Amino acid sequence: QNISPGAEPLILNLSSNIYSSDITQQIEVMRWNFFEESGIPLPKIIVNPVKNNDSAIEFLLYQESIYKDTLIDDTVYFEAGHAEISFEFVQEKLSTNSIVYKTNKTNQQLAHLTGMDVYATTNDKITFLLKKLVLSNAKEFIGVQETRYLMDIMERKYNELVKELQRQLGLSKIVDILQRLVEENVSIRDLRTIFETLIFWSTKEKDVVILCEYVRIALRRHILGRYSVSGTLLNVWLIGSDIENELRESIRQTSSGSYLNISPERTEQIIGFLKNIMNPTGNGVILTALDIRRYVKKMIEGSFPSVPVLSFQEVGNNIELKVLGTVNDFRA
Amino acid sequence: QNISPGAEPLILNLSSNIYSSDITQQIEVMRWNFFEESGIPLPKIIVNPVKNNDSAIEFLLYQESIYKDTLIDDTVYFEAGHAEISFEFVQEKLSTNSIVYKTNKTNQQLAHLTGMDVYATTNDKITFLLKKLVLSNAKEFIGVQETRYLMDIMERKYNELVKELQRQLGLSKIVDILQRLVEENVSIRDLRTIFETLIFWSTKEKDVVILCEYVRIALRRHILGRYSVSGTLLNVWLIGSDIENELRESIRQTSSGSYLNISPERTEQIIGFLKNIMNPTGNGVILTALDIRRYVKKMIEGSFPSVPVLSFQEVGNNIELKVLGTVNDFRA
Repeated sequence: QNISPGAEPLILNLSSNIYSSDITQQIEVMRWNFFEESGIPLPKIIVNPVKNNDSAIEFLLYQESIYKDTLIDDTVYFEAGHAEISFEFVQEKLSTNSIVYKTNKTNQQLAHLTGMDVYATTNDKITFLLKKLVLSNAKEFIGVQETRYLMDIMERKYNELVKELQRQLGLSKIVDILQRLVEENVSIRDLRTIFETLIFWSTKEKDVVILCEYVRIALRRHILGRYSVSGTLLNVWLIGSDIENELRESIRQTSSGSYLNISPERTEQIIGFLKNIMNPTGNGVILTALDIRRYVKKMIEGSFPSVPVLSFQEVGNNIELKVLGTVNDFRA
Repeated sequence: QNISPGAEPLILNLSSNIYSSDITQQIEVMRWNFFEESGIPLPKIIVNPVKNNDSAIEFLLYQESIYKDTLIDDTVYFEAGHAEISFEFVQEKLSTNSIVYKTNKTNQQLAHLTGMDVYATTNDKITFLLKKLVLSNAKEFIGVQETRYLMDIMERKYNELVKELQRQLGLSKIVDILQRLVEENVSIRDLRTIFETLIFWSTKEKDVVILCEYVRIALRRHILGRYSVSGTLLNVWLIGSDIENELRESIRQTSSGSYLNISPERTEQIIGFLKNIMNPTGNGVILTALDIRRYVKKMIEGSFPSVPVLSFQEVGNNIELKVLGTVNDFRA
């Protein structure tokens, strides 16, 4: 009777039809990869090799189900992004907006013409899909224990900076900022730059937006790295005064959508224009001079979250940039 | 899974095609040289002798790539600065503005007519290029741990001064100043002069610019040494009232470019005039009476960062100085 997990853990209802310790190991791989990848450790997901699943695999977020389906390895998930990608590789949306390239497992001869290495098989699909779900479902993980833990971690790196931040900014300040930074899925693997930044900057600035924008600027090299395909910023498109015109001007201190939003019509019209997407493939980059980039993120949350963003103030300074165009219009 | 480096280290993706412990040793040499050279210790760069690099060498700044290329020792990097230097010795710019004299490795007979000792071979190129990249990429390293460390270091030298500074100015004050001083790559090997200076001066003055200018004056002998080639200040050129006229006058308390900048046109015009560079070789020295020398540094960041600067208030007092000229004009 005395069942005492307190908050419940992360559980994966893997079909027993598959199950191997290999998966358990793959999770360990994924977990540290997350540490590597984004600089963020992952709690262990418990494998639950449900005895009779018909290859159904279900993930439970302590324990809300997030995802179900029958993993039949007759399809693969091939996110090469290659020009050959077509219906043959259906680009399915996950709730996280990870895009899942469902391909015919037997169309590998096409995959062969490109990065066939991501032609996910049973085990890769589990791993990849999980990444596309759980790592993809970022920010959720950045809670208080996690942050404090991360602030205990790296004692050896200072520890005075670590402590100054504790002594001057405090966890609420820090947690807020980190939570905001992970929105762009910034890989925090150099937490210290953020800290080095913040201990000076945040003691002066109280604006949580600039306090992450400034930081993004400090981390600009990373950010550029995230999108500098082939050594230059890739697919860069400009959005400007169209928004400034009403929305900058109608900045209200109210943090709501109303912070900027004039009316849903302004928003709807902007989205209409967004349908005339600057990037027809969605492969970035919304370059714009906004601290209120957050709101353009909202602009693309409806319905094109797949497009990465960058503020103009974050622009690679004299960095070769592939400007491809501007919106034909976002004025109305 | 529990991968716990915290902030990631400095890694050099050296081709295995080269690799020898000699390089590891050379790094140790470079590291203390940096200590000697600039008075600043260097963290160790980890050698990563990538198995199959085609002599590609890539440096990762925890771990942002900074630099890649194929190190083929068929070229050398000869920064003699000699009059013979020509296309035969292509003076390539690194992002740091270190200039890299790519020469034909087989044109050593020209190098022979001058300081052939810097005709960098595989190992020297690695070392030299790294210096031209990493030491060249100064200031980044001057963080909190580093500063505090340096302020623990030399306990034996006072320790009261060290402590007074801790007790009166504090790390933010000190760190700021040090970070500014390293902008001119001042060799801090006599940190105590700075400290001896600051404990009095900074307790009165709150201007971070003068608080480094004053210090530069205190360190004037060094500074003169940096550029007193052949016993006199070399290639000295004067820039004056041209700037004072609008920019001193349009000092705003705003710390932005606008602190001085009238308009980008003023800036652009000044740069235009800068194209009519006072020193046709770029070999210094911008002599001018400015605390706002920082802004002339910005003036030459676009696009001639290679030229060293000196404020008039920092001028060698009755020190033989090779005045060669003035700008023909920076008035507009």
